[PDB]
Amino acid sequence: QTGYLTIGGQRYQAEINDLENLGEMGQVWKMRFRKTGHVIAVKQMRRSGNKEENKRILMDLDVVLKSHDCPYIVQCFGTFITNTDVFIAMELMGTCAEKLKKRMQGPIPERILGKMTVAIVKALYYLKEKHGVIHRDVKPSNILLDERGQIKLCDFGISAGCAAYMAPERIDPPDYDIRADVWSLGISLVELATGQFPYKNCKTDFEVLTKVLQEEPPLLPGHMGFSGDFQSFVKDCLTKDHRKRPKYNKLLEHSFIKRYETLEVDVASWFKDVMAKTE
Ligand SMILES: *CCC(=O)Nc1cc(C(=O)NCc2cn([C@@H]3CCCC[C@H]3OC)nn2)cc(-c2[nH]nc3ccccc23)c1
Repeated sequence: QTGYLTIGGQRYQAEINDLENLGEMGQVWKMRFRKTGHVIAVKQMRRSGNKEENKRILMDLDVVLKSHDCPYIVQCFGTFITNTDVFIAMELMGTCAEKLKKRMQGPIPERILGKMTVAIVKALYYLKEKHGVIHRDVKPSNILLDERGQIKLCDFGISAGCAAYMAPERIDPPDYDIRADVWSLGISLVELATGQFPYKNCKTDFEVLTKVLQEEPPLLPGHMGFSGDFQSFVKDCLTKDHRKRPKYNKLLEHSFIKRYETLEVDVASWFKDVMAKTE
């Protein structure tokens, strides 16, 4: 089913000419539907593009299309197949978690990372159970937010990943990366909660790999007033031995995860305030 946009619950029989280009962002464009007025995200894939690049653009689209019942993954409205290109209509979000770290110029409050952690873990657990896919590249770049308070995962073309957020067993595998995304989430949490990257002063990709193995996991400092439930979640995610790393089924029952499921925090109001101070 191509040539149909499904924003909300309305199916629109439209073409690529019914979308106005509003400029490059993030080849993903910010485009505007002229028939209705919606502003959406359109990823353009050139047929004459790279085979390795395009093969990733169809892998994430394959699982994004089958992740329609997951509210923690960016949803694809439709697709436009012309004789030259392929246009993937993704929903429009505010920005990513990596860009939020630069706009903040400092740490992100724990209450925001709580709803973020609940959203990301459910996304990975949904991928491991419903479709049996692992992300293999979890980092702040793939954590999107919007002015409505929603937090979702973003395209996983490799479902090796980024060498900085690598898990210890994905570097020295004893012979399996079933729970290696748990470590990647932990490294991303320490980076956003402190503002600094945990493995600092590393000029080569091999240096972080040594510090991941040769040095104790980088935990959260105690003089920043972080919650006890939040510090134990980072310690469990950053367990060095892969065999003692908790599964996703045990993470959903953690005291920190269940704390921010029932608690309703205003991510929408906090997101509009930080993005207001632009450069
Ligand atoms: C980490 C890199 C990244 O996430 N880049 C990225 C940037 C944007 C972006 O800059 N969007 C700008 C934008 C924001 N708005 C809102 C909502 C519509 C009305 C105007 C604003 O509200 C006042 N409009 N444009 C966006 C994305 C992004 N968004 N959805 C994506 C899906 C898949 C990939 C990237 C997406 C990413």
